Amino acid sequence: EVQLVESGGGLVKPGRSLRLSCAASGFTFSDYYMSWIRQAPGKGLEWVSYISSSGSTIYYADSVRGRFTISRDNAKNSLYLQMNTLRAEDTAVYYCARGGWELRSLAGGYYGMDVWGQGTTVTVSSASTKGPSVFPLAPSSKSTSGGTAALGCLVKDYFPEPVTVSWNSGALTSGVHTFPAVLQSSGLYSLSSVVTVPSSSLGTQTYICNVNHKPSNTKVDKKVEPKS
Amino acid sequence: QCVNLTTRTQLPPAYTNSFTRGVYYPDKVFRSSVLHSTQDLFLPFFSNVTWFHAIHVSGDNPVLPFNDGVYFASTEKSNIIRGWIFGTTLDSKTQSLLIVNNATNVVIKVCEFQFCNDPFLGVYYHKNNKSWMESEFRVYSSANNCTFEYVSQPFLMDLNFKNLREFVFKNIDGYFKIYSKHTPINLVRDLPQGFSALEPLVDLPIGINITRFQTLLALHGWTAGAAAYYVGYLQPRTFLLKYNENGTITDAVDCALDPLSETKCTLKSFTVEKGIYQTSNFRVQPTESIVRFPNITNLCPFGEVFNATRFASVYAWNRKRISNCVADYSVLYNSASFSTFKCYGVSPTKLNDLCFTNVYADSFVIRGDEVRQIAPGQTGKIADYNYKLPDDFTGCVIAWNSNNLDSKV
Amino acid sequence: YADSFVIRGDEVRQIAPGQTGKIADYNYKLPDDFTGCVIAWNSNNLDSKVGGNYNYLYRLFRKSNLKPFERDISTEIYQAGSTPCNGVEGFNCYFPLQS
Amino acid sequence: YGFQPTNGVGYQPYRVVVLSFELLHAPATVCGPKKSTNLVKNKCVNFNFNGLTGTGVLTESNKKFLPFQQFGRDIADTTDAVRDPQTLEILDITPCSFGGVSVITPGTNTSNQVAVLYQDVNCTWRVYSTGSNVFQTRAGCLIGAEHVNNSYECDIPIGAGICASYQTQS
Amino acid sequence: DIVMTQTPFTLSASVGDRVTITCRASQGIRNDLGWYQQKPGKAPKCLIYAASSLLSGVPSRFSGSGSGTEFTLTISSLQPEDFATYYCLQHNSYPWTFGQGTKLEIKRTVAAPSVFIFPPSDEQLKSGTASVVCLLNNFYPREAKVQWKVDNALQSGNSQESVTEQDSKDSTYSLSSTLTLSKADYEKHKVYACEVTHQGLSSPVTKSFNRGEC
Ligand SMILES: *[C@@H]1O[C@H](CO)[C@@H](O[C@@H]2O[C@H](CO)[C@@H](O[C@@H]3O[C@H](CO)[C@@H](O)[C@H](O)[C@H]3NC(C)=O)[C@H](O)[C@H]2NC(C)=O)[C@H](O)[C@H]1NC(C)=O
Ligand SMILES: *[C@@H]1O[C@H](CO)[C@@H](O[C@@H]2O[C@H](CO)[C@@H](O)[C@H](O)[C@H]2NC(C)=O)[C@H](O)[C@H]1NC(C)=O
Ligand SMILES: *[C@@H]1O[C@H](CO)[C@@H](O[C@@H]2O[C@H](CO)[C@@H](O)[C@H](O)[C@H]2NC(C)=O)[C@H](O)[C@H]1NC(C)=O
Ligand SMILES: *[C@@H]1O[C@H](CO)[C@@H](O[C@@H]2O[C@H](CO)[C@@H](O)[C@H](O)[C@H]2NC(C)=O)[C@H](O)[C@H]1NC(C)=O
Ligand SMILES: *[C@@H]1O[C@H](CO)[C@@H](O[C@@H]2O[C@H](CO)[C@@H](O)[C@H](O)[C@H]2NC(C)=O)[C@H](O)[C@H]1NC(C)=O
Ligand SMILES: *[C@@H]1O[C@H](CO)[C@@H](O[C@@H]2O[C@H](CO)[C@@H](O)[C@H](O)[C@H]2NC(C)=O)[C@H](O)[C@H]1NC(C)=O
Ligand SMILES: *[C@@H]1O[C@H](CO)[C@@H](O[C@@H]2O[C@H](CO)[C@@H](O)[C@H](O)[C@H]2NC(C)=O)[C@H](O)[C@H]1NC(C)=O
Ligand SMILES: CCCCC/C=C\C/C=C\CCCCCCCC(=O)O
Ligand SMILES: CCCCC/C=C\C/C=C\CCCCCCCC(=O)O
Ligand SMILES: *[C@@H]1O[C@H](CO)[C@@H](O)[C@H](O)[C@H]1NC(C)=O
Ligand SMILES: *[C@@H]1O[C@H](CO)[C@@H](O)[C@H](O)[C@H]1NC(C)=O
Ligand SMILES: *[C@@H]1O[C@H](CO)[C@@H](O)[C@H](O)[C@H]1NC(C)=O
Ligand SMILES: *[C@@H]1O[C@H](CO)[C@@H](O)[C@H](O)[C@H]1NC(C)=O
Repeated sequence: EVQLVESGGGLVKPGRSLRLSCAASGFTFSDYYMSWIRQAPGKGLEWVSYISSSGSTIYYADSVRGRFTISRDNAKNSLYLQMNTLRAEDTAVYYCARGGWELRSLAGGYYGMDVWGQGTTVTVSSASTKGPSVFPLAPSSKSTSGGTAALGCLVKDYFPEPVTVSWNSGALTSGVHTFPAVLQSSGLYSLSSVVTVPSSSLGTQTYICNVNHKPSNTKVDKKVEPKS
Repeated sequence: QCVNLTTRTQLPPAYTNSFTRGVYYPDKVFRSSVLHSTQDLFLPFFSNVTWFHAIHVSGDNPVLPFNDGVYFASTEKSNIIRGWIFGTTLDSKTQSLLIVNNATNVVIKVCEFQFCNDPFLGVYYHKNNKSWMESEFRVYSSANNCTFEYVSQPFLMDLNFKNLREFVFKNIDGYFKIYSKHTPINLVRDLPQGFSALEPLVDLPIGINITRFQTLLALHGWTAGAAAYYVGYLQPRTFLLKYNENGTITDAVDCALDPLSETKCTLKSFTVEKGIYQTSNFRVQPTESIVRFPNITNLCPFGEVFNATRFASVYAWNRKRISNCVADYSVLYNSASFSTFKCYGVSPTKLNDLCFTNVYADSFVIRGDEVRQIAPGQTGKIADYNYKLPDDFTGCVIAWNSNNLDSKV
Repeated sequence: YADSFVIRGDEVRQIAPGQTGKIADYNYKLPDDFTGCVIAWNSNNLDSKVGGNYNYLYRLFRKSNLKPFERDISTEIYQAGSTPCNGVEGFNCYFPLQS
Repeated sequence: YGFQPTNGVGYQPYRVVVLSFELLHAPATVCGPKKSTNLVKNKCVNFNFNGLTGTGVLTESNKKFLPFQQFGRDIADTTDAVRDPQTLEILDITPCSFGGVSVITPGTNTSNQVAVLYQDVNCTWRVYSTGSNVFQTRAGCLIGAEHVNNSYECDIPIGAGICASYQTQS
Repeated sequence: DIVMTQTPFTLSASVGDRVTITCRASQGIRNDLGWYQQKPGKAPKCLIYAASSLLSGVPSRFSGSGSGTEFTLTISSLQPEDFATYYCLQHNSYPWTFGQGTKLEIKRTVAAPSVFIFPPSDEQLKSGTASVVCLLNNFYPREAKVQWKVDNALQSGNSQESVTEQDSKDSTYSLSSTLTLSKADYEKHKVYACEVTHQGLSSPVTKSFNRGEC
């Protein structure tokens, strides 16, 4: 059908530049305004940029003006952002969107932002790529209550956002809950995944958290046992 | 994208006389020095066309019916008249037709549009910088599932004098027919008293159902100008048309209208000599339509005749009596598929209007090759020894494959 | 002009002037003053899969028969009973197209 | 017949139903899905009685049908009586057009004034127009010509002793 | 520009009942308004494009009402595919500005949390830092408060929380608060306490341990 794809994102240390590209398929590209729209993590939608056909009318946001530059190519059916002197508040998922419909011609579709891209992640952190440090949070009577007791694994201090912790190579799906990673002031992420298990079964069976870090190649299994 | 700028100031509907207007070539044949006749859909003479005036903004276009086809006339001096939109609900869930005249081109679309309540073109710059003259189509708000597309050289928009443009639209058997003519009129306030042919423009392959339509105006804060247009409706009429010593139609007369024109027509001449002439008897037209069927409530046993569990042998075929039920056979559309269905003495398209006497249903099972033998005047063992149809047969024969119920391994 | 489509094998008899049935009533109607030819051939080798081919649809319900060479691509809920359906496809309100 | 599921199509079983009926002569009880209306009498209507269509005026009748009869026919074999299938009352069907018409012209090379003679009307109406100068004659109602008391030689013969002429113009 | 305000902003409902969302505007927009729906992790999609008109493929339980201002979206007879975050966007003048969203949550009988406090592992105190985790397990009202106390001093500005998505089975939430200290500062106090306040608790629950007591 009609489609919009993007490319160009990743990780950039602040004070440097990036270039996002977006390619369309199935439109008449000269009959529509195009737009770039960001979404910060844990927040709402917010427009970044609008451009008309032939690039005469250009709208930036007040937070981004003087640093970002839109461009079109109606022959190549392409949209750009040149993002200069990046900052730590530009860590977001970006979307190519069409909503134009250009009131001088006979276009098709709906009037509105009907078609969308898939999103491209931009991460700004003077970090680099660090591996996680793992500790086991033991089941304890302060965590125990009646029939069940909780134990888990704390995986902290890593930059490369996608990280996973499983329980017993993917065996336990009951009570296993990984909490959203937290971003510290140090610039590195951290999280903790915990699972409850009957208090009759404190040390009895196997509870080994399998930590895998995919941008790096870290794979470590840590056993959690009641406190000494 | 939509802005309805209307003012709630109704308007007394005016009328005016189309004396002899709206005569087209109802064929592509050439003819000279003759007086040809033709029953068609025409605009009758001395009729009551409705006058819509665009001056009503001082200190206005409705949706109009499309009964059988219309005659449309525009005066104006510039080009404040753009195209039209045609349909039956002017909405989504149904397709619609759009004819608009942008700049340097004429586009035509059939799609599923979502037109505004007051669709218009908005043009502003014809003066400012005298360049660009950007436009603004405030026609619809969504256009998808389009089928037909046409972009061609524009309509009659060449070139004090007003420009009378005449159009005739009619929608017949899935086509759209548009005839047109352009004339530099001089007399103000009305369509003239001359006689012009309407050479045909287009025959669009559309195939949608049209009941209503509306016209789209170009406004130049939007001001409207002071042009006007005229709408008249077509009726099935018989016309007497003479052409000229070189094609081109000079005159025509419409029988049904008046008692004199009847004689002019039956004489096949435009002049009548002194005397007295016999015309047709006095006719009265029917005012209503009535249907009177008996009080029947049940539905016929479609599911214990076609959906039975065991059929008879052809040598001992079964005969069943049917009475006191409505024969709505559309219920067989989901659960049945017949490979043979043929009626004799009646048309299949008439079965829904009729009422049937002495209805019997004969059922049996035969081989696949012998279904051709169930017909009047056939030979073979089934028609000779098992089941014979009369030559004066009235009714239908229905047959379907049942390999899934009457065969074992 | 050339009109093309795909139907069942039993319904090829319904492509003719003056016929009745769901194809001739709700999907494709030929004029009685028809000039031209009708051509049809079996395509079991291209339009069937081993699990089934549900790409080809047809209209099963309509309020009135079609006019010659008219095409209806609407998908409103057909009200067969005595109650408005509000476009929710409940009981006695059907989706018009089947496969 | 030996019916096995691995037969050729020409040897597979087919179920056959033959429906037989008669049309438009006797009382019927099947009918279709059509819906009925009310009975409008003393007017020109299109009618559909048990599938039999037509046009005309329906009036109450004095004919009395036997129980096995539904339609009545005249000598020209047209249906002129019918039994209403819901009220079981007999109705007469009379045609709608009736009466001759002639047009009197002084020639269209002199004027397009005309007079019209309705040869079956008696006014003291089934006319196209009423205008003025309505004059009754033993040949019909003449509309559009003024009656005078003089007498001349015949110019345009209307009939029954009456003539017409383009004098004083009218 | 033209600002938009959505009034409900974290509405909560059961399944199969009526839901209203109101969106206002700071100028006169005629009918140019769209309603958009975003499920977590995906791209947003249009539902109503001219303040009252559904798109092709949208079920007929969504409803739009509109004017110059004061637009309304209504979902009657809620179904479990309709729990997402809903935005209103204006199409009148460029640049096109969004609303603020409205997350829609699933009802659930008041459930109090299981609370649990975890002291820092001996491995981490070698490294020179102490994380003190406090867990709140299963709970409807997410408006829970986690007060850390160290030797009975309310601790401000050294904790972080995160919360899980509403559970697809029992429609509850779970919350983890982490208190981060240095080894040095950890070793300066005794009682570490975590006091949880919540509607299913008649008075707050404190789980606590004493640094250095097996
Ligand atoms: C009235 O409407 C028409 C259709 O909506 C417009 O016609 C369009 O004109 C364009 C340029 O004149 C055409 O674009 C060209 O298409 C060909 C493909 O055949 C390409 O090779 C060309 O590169 C391309 N040129 C450009 C500059 O894009 C459109 O194809 C044509 N539309 C259609 C459907 O054919 C008219 O422009 C419009 N009138 C005004 C005044 O805008
Ligand atoms: C154009 O005017 C119409 C009617 O005044 C507005 O359309 C709505 O129409 C439906 C029925 O078609 C009514 O039930 C609504 O009450 C109307 N809306 C309002 C707000 O009254 C339409 O909104 C107008 N168009 C624009 C662009 O304002
Ligand atoms: C068709 O008839 C028209 C007029 O009825 C002819 O036009 C005139 O032709 C004569 C000589 O042929 C000229 O002297 C006149 O000046 C013409 N009048 C006009 C108004 O043009 C025409 O020639 C005929 N033949 C055709 C069109 O082939
Ligand atoms: C056909 O149905 C109509 C009603 O639909 C019946 O008409 C009734 O006739 C009786 C006479 O005995 C009247 O008292 C009623 O008022 C009639 N009903 C209506 C609604 O007009 C008619 O009787 C039915 N046909 C037969 C043969 O009974
Ligand atoms: C004949 O038998 C068939 C099959 O048992 C009946 O068809 C079903 O009809 C209903 C209503 O149209 C559908 O919902 C079902 O899907 C049909 N069955 C199948 C298997 O698809 C049919 O109603 C029967 N005929 C009679 C007169 O009762
Ligand atoms: C074309 O569309 C019109 C829409 O009006 C159909 O005409 C009838 O419209 C009324 C609306 O008041 C409906 O209640 C009727 O059901 C419609 N008639 C029928 C027979 O369904 C008209 O039928 C359409 N044309 C065709 C060929 O279906
Ligand atoms: C064009 O019309 C077709 C129907 O003829 C629409 O196709 C339907 O799409 C919806 C949404 O996925 C499905 O639920 C239906 O089953 C589809 N029906 C058929 C027959 O395919 C299509 O969405 C329409 N296109 C647009 C842009 O509105
Ligand atoms: C050498 C062959 C005999 C030549 C006989 C010549 C003329 C006889 C006329 C017709 C013979 C028709 C034979 C087919 C019968 C099929 C019967 C049926 O099932 O319908
Ligand atoms: C079983 C009830 C007896 C029938 C009632 C009496 C007369 C009805 C006359 C014709 C009905 C046609 C039968 C069904 C044909 C469907 C046509 C098709 O699908 O192609
Ligand atoms: C036109 O119609 C009006 C009323 O609809 C009527 O009064 C008038 O006489 C008609 N005009 C002509 C010329 O018949
Ligand atoms: C009638 O008209 C023709 C042509 O206009 C003319 O030749 C004839 O003389 C006219 N009749 C009389 C009586 O003058
Ligand atoms: C017209 O009716 C009158 C009385 O009703 C009658 O005398 C007369 O004969 C009728 N007309 C003619 C000329 O027969
Ligand atoms: C014409 O004749 C009638 C006959 O009664 C008479 O009454 C009248 O005076 C005469 N003159 C007229 C009416 O022109």
